[PDB]
Amino acid sequence: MDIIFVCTGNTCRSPMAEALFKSIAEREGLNVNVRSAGVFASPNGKATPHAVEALFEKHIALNHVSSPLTEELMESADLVLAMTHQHKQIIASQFGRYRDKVFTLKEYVTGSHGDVLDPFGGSIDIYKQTRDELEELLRQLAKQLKKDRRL
Repeated sequence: MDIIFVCTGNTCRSPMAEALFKSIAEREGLNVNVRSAGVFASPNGKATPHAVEALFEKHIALNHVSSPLTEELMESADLVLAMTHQHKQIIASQFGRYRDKVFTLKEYVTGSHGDVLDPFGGSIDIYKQTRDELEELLRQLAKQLKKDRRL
């Protein structure tokens, strides 16, 4: 299926999630298409240096250019996983009637209310904590996606 990760800038959390999940998915043998976008993103932007360094440590390349979320992306996605509950709210105010496909990453994976907080402006250690937080969620996501018919 088509999965999109969404954050604010599409510079830290969602690009990290996309790169981490693509790696996990290919190991697990998952047949999914993965993208990321931001609710307040510019195009041509890049992943922040700390996000790049955090993934580089785990031998994953984060070569990323920022993309704004658009109606076209929202229509075509099978699943939209937002970092925060506020991101869900923005998605609902700016785009079409797609509530049924939009969930926070924590909601969808763990069943509980929870946000993946913005690491932007934080130290490399803040980013590495975000990376680890994402990794654990995304490993579970992979296992869960196996339970989806027509995956």
